[PDB]
Amino acid sequence: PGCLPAYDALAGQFIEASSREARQAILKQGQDGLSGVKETDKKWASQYLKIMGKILDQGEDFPASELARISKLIENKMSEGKKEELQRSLNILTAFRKKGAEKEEL
Repeated sequence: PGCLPAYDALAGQFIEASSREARQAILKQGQDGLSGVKETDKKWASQYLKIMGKILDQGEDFPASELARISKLIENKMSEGKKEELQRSLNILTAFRKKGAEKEEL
């Protein structure tokens, strides 16, 4: 598993922004930054941006719920092939946790 430090930076800038317009601007930067993202890396960059689109309205509550979902799936009877995807999901979702906030077991 891994992450996109480029979009982790954007995630920070996004979720910590009290301005909806500022949030959208940060998302756009990621959307435009795709021009410098590898075809493999785009598989994660897409997730970052989609999550941002939801957080815009829902706040950090959204990825927080998703983290709970992914965590449960890991404990659940999933096939090995899915374990990598679940771990990757946690990293991307975690990036959208408000700075300084308590981190839950994943």
